[PDB]
Amino acid sequence: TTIVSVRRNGHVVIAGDGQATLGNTVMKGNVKKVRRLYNDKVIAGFAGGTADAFTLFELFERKLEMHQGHLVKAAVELAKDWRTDRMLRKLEALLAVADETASLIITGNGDVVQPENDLIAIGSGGPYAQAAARALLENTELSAREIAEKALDIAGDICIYTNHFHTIEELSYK
Amino acid sequence: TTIVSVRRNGHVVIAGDGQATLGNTVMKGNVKKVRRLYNDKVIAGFAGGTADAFTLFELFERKLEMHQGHLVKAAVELAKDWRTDRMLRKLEALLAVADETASLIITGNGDVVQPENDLIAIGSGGPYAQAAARALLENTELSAREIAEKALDIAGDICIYTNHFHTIEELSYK
Amino acid sequence: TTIVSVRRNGHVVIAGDGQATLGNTVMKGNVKKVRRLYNDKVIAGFAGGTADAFTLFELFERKLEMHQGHLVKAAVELAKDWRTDRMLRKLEALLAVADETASLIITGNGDVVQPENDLIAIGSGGPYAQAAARALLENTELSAREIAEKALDIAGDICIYTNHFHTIEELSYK
Amino acid sequence: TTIVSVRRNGHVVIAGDGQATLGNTVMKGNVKKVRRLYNDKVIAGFAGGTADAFTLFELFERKLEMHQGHLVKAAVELAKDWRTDRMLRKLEALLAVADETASLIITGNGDVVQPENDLIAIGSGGPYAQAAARALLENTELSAREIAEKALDIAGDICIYTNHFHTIEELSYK
Amino acid sequence: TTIVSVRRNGHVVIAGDGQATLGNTVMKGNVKKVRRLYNDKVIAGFAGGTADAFTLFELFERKLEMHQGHLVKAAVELAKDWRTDRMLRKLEALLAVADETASLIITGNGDVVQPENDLIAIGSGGPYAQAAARALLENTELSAREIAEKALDIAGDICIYTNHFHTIEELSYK
Amino acid sequence: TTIVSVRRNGHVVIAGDGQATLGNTVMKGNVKKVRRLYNDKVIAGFAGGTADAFTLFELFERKLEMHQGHLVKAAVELAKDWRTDRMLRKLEALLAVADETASLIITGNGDVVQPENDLIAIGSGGPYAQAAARALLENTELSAREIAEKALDIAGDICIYTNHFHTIEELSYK
Amino acid sequence: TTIVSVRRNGHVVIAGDGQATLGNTVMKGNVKKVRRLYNDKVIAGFAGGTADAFTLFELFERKLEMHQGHLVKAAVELAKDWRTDRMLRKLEALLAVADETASLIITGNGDVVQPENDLIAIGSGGPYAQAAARALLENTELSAREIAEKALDIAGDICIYTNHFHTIEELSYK
Amino acid sequence: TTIVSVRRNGHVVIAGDGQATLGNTVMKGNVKKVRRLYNDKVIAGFAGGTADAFTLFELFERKLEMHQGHLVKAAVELAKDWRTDRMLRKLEALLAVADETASLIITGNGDVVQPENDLIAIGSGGPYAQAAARALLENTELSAREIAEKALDIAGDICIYTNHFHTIEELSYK
Amino acid sequence: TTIVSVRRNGHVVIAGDGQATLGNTVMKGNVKKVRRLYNDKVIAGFAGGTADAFTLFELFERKLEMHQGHLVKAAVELAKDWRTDRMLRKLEALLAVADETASLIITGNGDVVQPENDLIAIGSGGPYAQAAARALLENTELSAREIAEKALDIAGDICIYTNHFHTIEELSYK
Amino acid sequence: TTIVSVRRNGHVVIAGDGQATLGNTVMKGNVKKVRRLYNDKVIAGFAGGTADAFTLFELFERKLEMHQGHLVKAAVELAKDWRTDRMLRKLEALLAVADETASLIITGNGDVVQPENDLIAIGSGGPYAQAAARALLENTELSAREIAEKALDIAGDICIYTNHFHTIEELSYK
Amino acid sequence: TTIVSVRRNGHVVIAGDGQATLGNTVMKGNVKKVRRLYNDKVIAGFAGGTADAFTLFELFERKLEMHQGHLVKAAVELAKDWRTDRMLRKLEALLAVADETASLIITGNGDVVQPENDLIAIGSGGPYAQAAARALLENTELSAREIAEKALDIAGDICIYTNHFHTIEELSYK
Repeated sequence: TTIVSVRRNGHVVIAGDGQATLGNTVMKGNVKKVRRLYNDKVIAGFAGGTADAFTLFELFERKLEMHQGHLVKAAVELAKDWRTDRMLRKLEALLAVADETASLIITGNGDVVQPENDLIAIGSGGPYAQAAARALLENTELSAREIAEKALDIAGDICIYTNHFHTIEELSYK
Repeated sequence: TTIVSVRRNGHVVIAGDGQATLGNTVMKGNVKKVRRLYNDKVIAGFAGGTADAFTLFELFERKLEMHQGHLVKAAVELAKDWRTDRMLRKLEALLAVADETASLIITGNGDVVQPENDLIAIGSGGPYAQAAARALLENTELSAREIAEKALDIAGDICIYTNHFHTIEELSYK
Repeated sequence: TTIVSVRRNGHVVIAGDGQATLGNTVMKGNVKKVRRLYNDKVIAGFAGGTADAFTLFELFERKLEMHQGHLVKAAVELAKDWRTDRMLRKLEALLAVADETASLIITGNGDVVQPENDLIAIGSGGPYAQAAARALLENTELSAREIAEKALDIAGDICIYTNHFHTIEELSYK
Repeated sequence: TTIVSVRRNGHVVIAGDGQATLGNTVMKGNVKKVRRLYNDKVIAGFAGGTADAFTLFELFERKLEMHQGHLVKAAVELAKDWRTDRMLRKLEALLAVADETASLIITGNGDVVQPENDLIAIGSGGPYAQAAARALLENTELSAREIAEKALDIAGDICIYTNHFHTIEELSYK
Repeated sequence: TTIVSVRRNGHVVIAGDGQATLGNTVMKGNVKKVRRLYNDKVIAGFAGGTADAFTLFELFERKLEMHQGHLVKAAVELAKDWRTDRMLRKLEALLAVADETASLIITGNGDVVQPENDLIAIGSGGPYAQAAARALLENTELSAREIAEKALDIAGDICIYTNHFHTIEELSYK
Repeated sequence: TTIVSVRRNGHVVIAGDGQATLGNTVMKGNVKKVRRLYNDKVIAGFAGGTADAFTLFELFERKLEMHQGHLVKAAVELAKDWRTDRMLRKLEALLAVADETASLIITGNGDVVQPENDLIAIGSGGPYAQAAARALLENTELSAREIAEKALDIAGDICIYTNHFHTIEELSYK
Repeated sequence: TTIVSVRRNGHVVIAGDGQATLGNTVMKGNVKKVRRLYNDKVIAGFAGGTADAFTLFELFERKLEMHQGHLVKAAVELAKDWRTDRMLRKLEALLAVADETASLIITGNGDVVQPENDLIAIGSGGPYAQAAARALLENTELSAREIAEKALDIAGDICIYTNHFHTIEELSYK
Repeated sequence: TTIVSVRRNGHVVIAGDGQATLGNTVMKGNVKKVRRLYNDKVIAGFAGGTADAFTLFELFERKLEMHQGHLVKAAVELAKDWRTDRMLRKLEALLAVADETASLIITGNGDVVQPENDLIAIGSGGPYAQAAARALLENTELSAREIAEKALDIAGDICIYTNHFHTIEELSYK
Repeated sequence: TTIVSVRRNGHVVIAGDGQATLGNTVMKGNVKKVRRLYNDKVIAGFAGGTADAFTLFELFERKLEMHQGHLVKAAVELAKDWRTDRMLRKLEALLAVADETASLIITGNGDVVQPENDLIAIGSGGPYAQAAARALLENTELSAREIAEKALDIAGDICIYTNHFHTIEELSYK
Repeated sequence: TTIVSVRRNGHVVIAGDGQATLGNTVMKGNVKKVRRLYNDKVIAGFAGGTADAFTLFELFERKLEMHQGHLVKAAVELAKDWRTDRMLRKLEALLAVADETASLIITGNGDVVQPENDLIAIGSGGPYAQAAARALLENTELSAREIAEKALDIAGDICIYTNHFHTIEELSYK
Repeated sequence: TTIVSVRRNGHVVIAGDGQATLGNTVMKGNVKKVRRLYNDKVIAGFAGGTADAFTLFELFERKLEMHQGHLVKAAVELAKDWRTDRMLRKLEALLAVADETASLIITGNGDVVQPENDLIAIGSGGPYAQAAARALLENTELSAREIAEKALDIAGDICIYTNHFHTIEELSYK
């Protein structure tokens, strides 16, 4: 799978592919890996259980309501329980989340990571996306969305675990 | 073992083989891997331990009266307990479950997948069935049962762990 | 990779995909895996080194020159050296070969194999192709070419090591 | 795969199944695992690679004329070359060979075994066949062929690597 | 070890050998592996701890008293706790149990399995017994007891972990 | 290590890094991984042992005069000797070689690959370079050298086994 | 370590060696592996950790006053706690225990074994002692102590983990 | 298997069992493991291939023809080639040989070994036989033959790879 | 990662790199691995998970107000909870902590080490930093910061898991 | 072991320790690892067999006799045979060699390597020496000899496989 | 096994034990591990296979006349042939050889070590002997033989693979 988040000219996005793999074969080819949150104010993507999602994203939503839209904090409070709560622990995944404020990754380890330029690329195709994204972001005037897209394709082209079904979620602000 | 589920015009099925393997020998040939649940309004097939399935399915019923029979919603709860709970957490199984609204997989990884056309193929012979089920569903006017059956047999021919004993539960909602 | 060969109504074919994989990434996406031999009378497909090919196919040609078009024999004489000659031994591959006479697989083990219905499906995507080919061949009037094609796609859809680039070599005779 | 050889009243047989397994999938179902050698005066069955068996049986014939058809004496030599020689030493196979004088196994370890009553059962399903073959040969007046066949099927039901396709070469010397 | 249960002409039995092995040597050669239960109305055999037995068989006895001789049910209720009760869980074994009603196996997994013809053959020698039992049961008029016996010998003859000390428990009803 | 080759407008390059890793430590940082061969008409880069590459490139030159500088044809032969020959067969290396006619990989598996646009990226950082190289070559008017260099650096940032020391051999045929 | 127990005419013994091994070196040579329990009416030997044995034996006593000294019955309870209980479950040891009614092994697998003639031989040198103990007990009028001792020494000669330091506890009930 | 050789009162013997094992099942139960050589003057036993035997024993005979009955030397000269001659090397076995002069073991390693008291016990059952042989030899007036026998039985009782079929070769001289 | 701590004349520092590695790729380059604790009177660096460190450091503060800021004494308590407590026990990290009284390591093994001269070097690049830090501290009048920095860079050059991004916290007590 | 070579102010050196290790213990503590060659003009150090040395150093000498003092070339010509000659191949070691011209490493791989600043540090203690050598070389006016020495000590202090016995070979020229 | 060599006042020895271990059992106790070579002017001991040692010592003698009995020079050659030659290269052994000029180890790695005071201790019990041998040679006026013997016994007490059977060859040159 491949999750790519970019941010340029008052525009932030998260894009993902839809391949779920089991062994050496494709189980499903259109898995929605990028949803929306906090009253369609906060976008996100992720790699993992379709249920682990529906549990981590709900909690995260409430964590914001307990920290007035302050993405970071709620994000900080999220990864917190995620490594503390006996049950919540078994949950495995990689949340990529971004609002107008900023964007970041969250690992079961409880880490809240802010990548070099809000550039995010998690998943087995992550680095190929990163490379292509970085390339575009430094040598062209393309848009945050055009980046993730093109970068995602590049990935799905290299990654045997990434396909060409996309699910993009933008966000404008300036 | 191979569990196959096809769905065509108010007709959804679930077919399974009946082999139980121990090491390299066949322990049982007529294992019933498909059954009805929730006042017959729900069909289900399972890969793995019988008693484990009995456990998981029973609880599934429980969750259905809890959510007025809403498959998914009632099913996601099960995708929960299964990984969160101490005991269930131990159970090893793959669930295929369908009703008139949709078909879907349920795994102990808190994952609830609903493949491309409600087409489901799980178990070691899973892909082979999917392969055949796909070809048929797209080049013939054959029905769900006809496909499920024909597909299951193809699986049984390829898969060393799937035999030709069948059990099919159908659901007509037309 | 996935090589599929079919034979129906005085028509035989060999179709292959074009993905070459290294680890978890695609090295090349358009590898020609199906050629032609013996003055464009004999068709073949293969899984392996581009050189192993241009060596095992050249030889095979000469073996036919030593056995008047008689496929099988040159094929037998081929797998013969392929398991004896000190050097030729290190060569690794899976040749699928078919003439108007018949079709068959050759392994470095020296085996000459004629599958059930001149139906061939080698490579990691082999069985998924077989499953879909078999389905079609038994439930529809489609053509040998149409089979291999459709079958190949089905494969590339399931197999993480098989793509959708094709290379088909037909043959007519009646 | 299972190779079985029963011997009763001037009637000696060798029955094998026809499954060839690759990983967990059936590659071929009609593999011929039994054949005649030395002007039909000798019958044989084999576990393993066909081309390897062909090679070994060829040499075995060689040794027979080389010893006036004396099974054992000609068979021990083969046990010799097999372990010693560079190439042959590589061949992976198990041999079951019979004539009117006796039945016997031949392995790459330069071992030439002749079981309790010329009762031979080699291959993954070997024992199960032996079990049934024993029971029959000691509680029924059934014939060699009848036992071999019945035993082989029992094997095919137990052994996940043995199917129900048969090839039986018989020999009458009565 | 080898446990064999058969059922013919209003007669059901369970027979076992007495070898306990530790590594590559015999610890004991006369282990009683087939006892009686529920006021000598229910017979059984088993593979495992001499204590695990004395705990599982006692419980099972009470489970019958809580389900009026209804073998199956008590059996169902048994395998239940066996995979639920924290303590009872560590118990490893394979109970074979049979009454006039029917016969079945119980695994730590909680499964209650009824084999094809009440034919039961658990333990490392299981399949060899099965093969010989099946053979006899289909080609001779021998008795349920004569079967298990002969079948058990066949096993102990093939199985390096099975000897020739028997412990048979019959049961008549018609 | 990363070797990258881009090709644009009569300009073809090959850029490599210069890190040599031993275990988890950097042994050398200025390894020259690219060089010229065949009267400067041919440029090459290599992953692996320097002495091995020197040996292989030497022979490659040999094959070139032996085939009037026809890359491929002279390159396939090398693919030959490499897998066959006793000594060469031992050499561990990956070759990237280009001239004005085409770019192509050369592996010890007697494989001669020529990627989608003569775009080559081998070595542990290979894909990442490919990713960025792809993105650039499709969204900017940058040159081969500009891409190769920029791609190589991206690789050097991602790949823990690739540094930022470069060596670039260019070729202009325009 | 080797614990041996022979029993002849109102004379039952238990002899053990005294080596404690760590890796390939001898840590202690005079380990006391045999001792008296329950007002001297009971002798015992143990393979494994001293403190673990002290723990297990103490509890064993406890169980004896609980069941009026009935060895077996009181011993089976111990075969219980040992595998059911959290703490004990961790203890690693093999118990040899005898009184005037019988001798018997006790393992953490809820197993209580009473070998052929009350002859017990446990520990890495166990078999060798059994072998010798058997020969002597069946071809000489020697006594328990004489056998146990002579057997233990034979063990000490064969077994690299058994030395010649002894500790014997005898019980005369004649 | 188990080979036991003893020597007492101008009598030397070699006794062996007849079990050949493959995995966890018995292939044959009456293998002759003790022969006779040098015009029935020299006795021997062995563990290994029936061919390795009929090659290492034939040679040994000729080595004696080259060293006037002098056992030891031919034995030395034997183990000599057995570790040098390119071919003879692959041979695997354990020859036990004894004449009126002395007795000794020979290993493919080329070693010639004379055990403590001409007492030999090779094979997986070796030590158990040694333990019992030693016991008898030191505490009873039994005969060399009686020893090997009784010892062999003791072995077959402990060793899962040793049965109770014997083959003894005595020798008288005084 | 490399954490280095040098201490010279009322000047104690702690420098860390900023690379976070996943597999063989760099996930983040500016990780802050050093920070202040306990009203800035205490500096600290950490190898491992950020959130884990946040957890451990916070508790460390807790322990300081508990022991009036006595580093060691307050630190030993932490060396406790860390291995005794259920949750903390799971945290994976290496702590480097200094104040004006002393520097010291803290590991989850209930270990509190204070190296030779308060010189600390932990993390995969640890030794290399120690090596350089040692040389400098003993052949130059350079300061703590100067050494820490220069040492860290040397580490960053040798260690494949350490980059050149720094974060230094100094403490002047002179 | 640890070999360190440095070059400063018309002075070059090679210094080594003297520990030879086998498992976890020291075999010898004063191994001479630095010699002299080519009529005491060329210095060298090495890691490996005392014989491999007295063979690779003798040869190297002759290679210089075949290339008028020209270090590099004889060095190239050396690593040449060292990777070709059937025998010489099995030789294992790491020669460090340096003349007034230059210094460099030679590996059985046939590589000739000239490190950054004629700075060499091979052996398990290699990097620690490099780190300390580099530090000194860049922050002090110390001499080549003084460097190698101090560096070597630093190594032996960190490296469990390096001691404090030295063997230095200097060289003056200007 | 332990081989020890002490040297004092024109008296040099070599003492070995006599245990041969197979798995965890003692195969022989009186193995002669020390002997004389070269007209008794040379004494040697060896760890490993007797036949291998015999072979190596034979060649060693060969080299001695070939070098006028110069230990080292004749010994290095042996270190040569040993690693280079096809057959010898297979031999698994460790050599301890002494004469009046010096003592020294000889390994298959073409290594010829001569410990600190001609003190040699090889074999699994090697170090322990070295330890005691060192202590004695530095706090007592005891002789070579006295130390060797006393050291060997200490080894025999510690090392599970060393017994107390000795063989000592001494040499007086005073």
